[PDB]
Amino acid sequence: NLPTAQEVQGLMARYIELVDVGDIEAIVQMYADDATVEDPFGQPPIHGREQIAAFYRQGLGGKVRACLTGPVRASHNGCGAMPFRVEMVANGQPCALDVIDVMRFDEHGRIQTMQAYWSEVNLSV
Amino acid sequence: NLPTAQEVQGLMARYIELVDVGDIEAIVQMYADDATVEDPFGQPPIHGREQIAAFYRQGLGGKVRACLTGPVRASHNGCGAMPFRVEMVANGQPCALDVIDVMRFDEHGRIQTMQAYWSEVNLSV
Ligand SMILES: C[C@]12CCc3c(ccc4cc(O)ccc34)[C@@H]1CCC2=O
Ligand SMILES: C[C@]12CCc3c(ccc4cc(O)ccc34)[C@@H]1CCC2=O
Repeated sequence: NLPTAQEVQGLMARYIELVDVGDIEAIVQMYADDATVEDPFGQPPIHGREQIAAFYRQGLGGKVRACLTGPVRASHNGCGAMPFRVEMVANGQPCALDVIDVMRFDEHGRIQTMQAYWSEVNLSV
Repeated sequence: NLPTAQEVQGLMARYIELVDVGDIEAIVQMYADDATVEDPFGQPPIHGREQIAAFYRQGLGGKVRACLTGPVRASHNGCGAMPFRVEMVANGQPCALDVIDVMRFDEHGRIQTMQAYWSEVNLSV
């Protein structure tokens, strides 16, 4: 909760930068050591930087680009939400996915929890 | 959870239509009889259609316009999130607010919970 609303926007916007360039290790470092990731929201949670790193590597190493599609909405309790689009190549087929992540940051300015909202109704070829 | 992902997008997009025209009674009817609203997220929850109606009337009757700024992100468990902008007139001063609502729908296709993410860093004159 330590991050102010402006710090949240900055942090979350940097995250999207990292996913865009694919700096997996830099992304894992933004998360708390024991953070949880629910992506897509509804699935079972992923816990810990090791698992998170595996998750991101499995999804980024290949091909994948991402960018904010609107400003970052931030609350005053270290929480935030942002809209963005991901463009990837699915086994030859060019694809895009519109997503919204809700993140809760801890007192050290690290991501404690992340939830990504999307399903195939958000996929587009 | 009854609503499919496509039904979620439709429902949430209709909600924004209702806020745009200001049909308060129609908006209250989209919510479950005992739904809770947290707006801005972080504040104490509002419970029940009576309180919800008061909330919406206090905020809409005046002046206020709203519209989706991106597609609706929907999961498969009756949950959804959408980005939108609200344009209002603050005591003479024209203003806009970028928001993201996360909604959970119940088995009857009604909104059980709504959380709006935003703060003054999202306000713009
Ligand atoms: C893995 C993936 C690329 C990146 C990505 C996806 C879904 C949600 C995400 C949420 C994030 O916060 C960062 C990256 C992704 C896609 C699912 C299908 C795909 O190719
Ligand atoms: C009340 C309000 C107009 C409508 C509105 C606001 C904030 C969050 C919202 C979330 C909604 O899902 C629907 C409408 C609003 C503004 C706060 C300042 C203002 O003028």
